[PDB]
Amino acid sequence: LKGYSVGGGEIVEVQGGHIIRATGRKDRHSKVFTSKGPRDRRVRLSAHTAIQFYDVQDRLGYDRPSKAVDWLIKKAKTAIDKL
Amino acid sequence: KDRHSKVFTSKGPRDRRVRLSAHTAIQFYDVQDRLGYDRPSKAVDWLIKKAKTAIDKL
DNA sequence: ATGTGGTCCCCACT
DNA sequence: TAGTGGGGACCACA
Repeated sequence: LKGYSVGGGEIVEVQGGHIIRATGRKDRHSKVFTSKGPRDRRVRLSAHTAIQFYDVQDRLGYDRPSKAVDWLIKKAKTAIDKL
Repeated sequence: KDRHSKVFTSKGPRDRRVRLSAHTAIQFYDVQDRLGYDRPSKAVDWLIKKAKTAIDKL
């Protein structure tokens, strides 16, 4: 809700949430703010999970995995809305 | 040298990491945190399970 | 002995 | 030249 930074990168309001600008120049990726604080946008999937996830991505025909995550979240909307 | 395993896919071996766009990450972590999971991988497990009906129509 | 999660740099591209 | 996706390496650990 309020704050320029956690105390930390500059906090920037976006649609539905907030991003955090990189704190340096060797790596300029933005992070995101979440209920548990700043988080990296990159995640490591376990082998079992990765295999299933890329099967979904490949069957969708999507080049970028993030778009397949978008699709999954849409298709799960019913279950998400119940927590 | 790194010792992380890759996984077999229809397009060849693939690294197990995914970079999420900012908007996707914000929505994804909302799901993960509302589920109470410490590891993101467990959240996409759950998304795949709950999207099964749609996945089977692919 | 060979993996793990998570992240730090870095390269090419915009 | 500011932010991107994704490769390779590294820390700490088992």
